[PDB]
Amino acid sequence: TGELFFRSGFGIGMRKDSPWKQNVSLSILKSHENGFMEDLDKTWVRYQETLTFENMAGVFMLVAGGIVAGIFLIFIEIAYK
Amino acid sequence: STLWLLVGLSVHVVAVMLYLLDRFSPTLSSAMWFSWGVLLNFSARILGMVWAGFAMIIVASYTANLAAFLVLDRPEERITGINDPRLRNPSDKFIYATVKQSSVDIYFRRQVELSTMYRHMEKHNYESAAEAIQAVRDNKLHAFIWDSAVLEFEASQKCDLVTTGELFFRSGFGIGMRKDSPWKQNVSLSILKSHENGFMEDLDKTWVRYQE
Amino acid sequence: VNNVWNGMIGEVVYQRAVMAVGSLTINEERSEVVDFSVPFVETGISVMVSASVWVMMFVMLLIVSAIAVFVFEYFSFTIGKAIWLLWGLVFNNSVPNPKGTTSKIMVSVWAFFAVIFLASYTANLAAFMIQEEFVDQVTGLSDKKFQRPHDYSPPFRFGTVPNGSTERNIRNNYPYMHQYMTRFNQRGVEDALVSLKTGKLDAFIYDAAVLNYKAGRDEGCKLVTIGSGYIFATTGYGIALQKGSPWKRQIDLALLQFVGDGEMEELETLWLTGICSSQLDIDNMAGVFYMLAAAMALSLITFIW
Amino acid sequence: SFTIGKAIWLLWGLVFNNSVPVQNPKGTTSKIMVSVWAFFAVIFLASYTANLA
Amino acid sequence: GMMGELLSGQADMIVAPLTINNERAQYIEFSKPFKYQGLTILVKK
Ligand SMILES: *[C@@H]1O[C@H](CO)[C@@H](O)[C@H](O)[C@H]1NC(C)=O
Ligand SMILES: *[C@@H]1O[C@H](CO)[C@@H](O)[C@H](O)[C@H]1NC(C)=O
Ligand SMILES: *[C@@H]1O[C@H](CO)[C@@H](O)[C@H](O)[C@H]1NC(C)=O
Ligand SMILES: N[C@@H](CCC(=O)O)C(=O)O
Repeated sequence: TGELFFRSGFGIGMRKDSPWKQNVSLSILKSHENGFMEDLDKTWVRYQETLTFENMAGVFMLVAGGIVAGIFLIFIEIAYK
Repeated sequence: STLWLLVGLSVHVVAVMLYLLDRFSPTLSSAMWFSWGVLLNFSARILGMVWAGFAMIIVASYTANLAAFLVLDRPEERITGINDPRLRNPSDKFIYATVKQSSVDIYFRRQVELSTMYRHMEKHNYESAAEAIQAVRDNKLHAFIWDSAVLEFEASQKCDLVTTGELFFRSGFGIGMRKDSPWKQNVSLSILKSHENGFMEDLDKTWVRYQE
Repeated sequence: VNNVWNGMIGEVVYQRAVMAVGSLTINEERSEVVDFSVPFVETGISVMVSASVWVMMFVMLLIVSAIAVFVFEYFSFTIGKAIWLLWGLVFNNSVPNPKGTTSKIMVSVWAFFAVIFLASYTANLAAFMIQEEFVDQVTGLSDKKFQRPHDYSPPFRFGTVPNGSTERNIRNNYPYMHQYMTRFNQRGVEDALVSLKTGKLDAFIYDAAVLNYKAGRDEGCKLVTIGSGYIFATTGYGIALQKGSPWKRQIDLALLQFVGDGEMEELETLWLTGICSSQLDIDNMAGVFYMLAAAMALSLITFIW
Repeated sequence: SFTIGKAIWLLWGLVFNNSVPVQNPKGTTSKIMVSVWAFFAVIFLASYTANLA
Repeated sequence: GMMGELLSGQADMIVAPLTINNERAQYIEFSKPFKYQGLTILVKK
């Protein structure tokens, strides 16, 4: 649909105060500011994978049936004559 | 339009080339009158029928675009109330005014969040509503804010004017008095009884509901 | 500048202030010298610039021609001109007359089919008129034209205001782009916008929230960004703090609380207004010109015979 | 040959523009006037369709 | 779920599409976002 509400993000969860926090955050920022996230989006997500036959298909079929019926009627008239 | 003149030139060129093809094929006025009858409505006949199909497609497209021009792109001379950003941020083009020193002035001054509108209106505040209606009738004003009853009656009287859609700050009309006075309870009860029976309906029918 | 900061970061690092409220992106050097809270508005950097239907119809027309030939065999000059008459009556041009009953019935049925087809074509024209599209010249910062304007036939111009995160990121990413960009270092957003109108400049590279707002409140709606935007360095706005300041946890939790119940959406609606003709048939006229060129080529081919 | 009193039918049919065989035109002024009137009828029916919409 | 596993000590890091909000942020420390999005509705056409 159209609307887009409650905009948030995705995070890499950790413990409470832990020695692997600031380095992970800085690495995420450094990957954002160059083209690595763009390459990932290209490979995984960004990669992508009138007619006049809706209300006239049945109409065309019925027209063909009527044409066949008219041909049969022509044959009947020829036989009558 | 200009495209219409270009199409006229194109059909004239097509007629000229059809005449040349007729001359080359192993008469003049007849072909000219045939072109006159076709452009408006055997080698050259195929070209004529294809050009007739082109003309039908062109008149269909012209009908579609004229219908769009008369339906969709319609100027919005209305304001649709206070929620117009063009009046949220005013300029020297849209001139909306009111009566100086009335209820509307108090209402706009009290709300600080309408400070821009309050500063804008103070240059065009008029002495009377009759003058304001006359000025807007003389194409000097672009909008006017006032009570619904008066504006609707004026619109009914003078058909050139039209009101907007939004309706805000709903209130009533009262009868002022002094402070605590003996004439209060009875007056209020009389008003209530006149409402409940048919007297106010009769008054509205005779003075406001009628159409000139 | 030589291990010397200035501006809001300069005032925060050197303890002349405790936080910097204003608009301020997030990147590596600033995150190294100060501490940022969670982002509350997202702003990257972006760019601102000013088949078988005919076949089945032909098959049915051949069927009609065969029916007309059969009618002529049964019971005058409409043998090879049956197609001509049928396609002339398609457009009801009154081109200067059916006589057989079967021929008249077939002509009437095909006329009804042409009527419904022209009604569908009018509906298609209405749908096309409803459909409206803009034109985007640049696809991204790495567009073919942006690769080397001098190489391209027109040497178009594009610049950004220097001394910014955007300039720094472009310098770190693509040196040649910066080399060419240096010539048009127009200063200030307001002054920059004017050159875009006059045509002295062609493209503009800046934040995304700023450009969105300035396109929204533009009078006349002439300038339009490219696609969604945030086409690179998708970042947010933060509230800088001194390193180790005890306010960080409380400020983070408060900002998350505000975001989680619509107050930020209310503020965005209040302070940012995002809004959103004439006849033109250039494509149709080009198609008509191509079709008439094909028709005259066919006539020239048949000229020898 | 008989367009003195039978021109009303031709004009009325060409008002609706249903390609009804009425009479073969011969006069140049009559043909031009009929073409202009047919264009007017076409734009009138376009306006009527717009009014219906 | 994953948050219970992380808090109980059975894991040291959660690498998954985890959303940032107040109730979780009170108990664990997220990193900065690597993907910005919102919510929307899916219908069949
Ligand atoms: C994380 O970054 C800090 C920057 O202050 C640095 O001192 C530390 O060495 C980094 N982590 C590791 C494991 O090296
Ligand atoms: C009208 O006012 C008088 C006093 O002035 C009072 O006595 C009387 O009851 C009032 N009528 C009512 C309340 O209907
Ligand atoms: C700001 O930009 C001007 C113009 O290029 C430059 O002269 C100046 O050194 C810059 N200052 C800083 C602090 O980057
Ligand atoms: N708000 C951005 C603007 C970037 C720019 O002006 O180039 C910053 O301060 O980094």
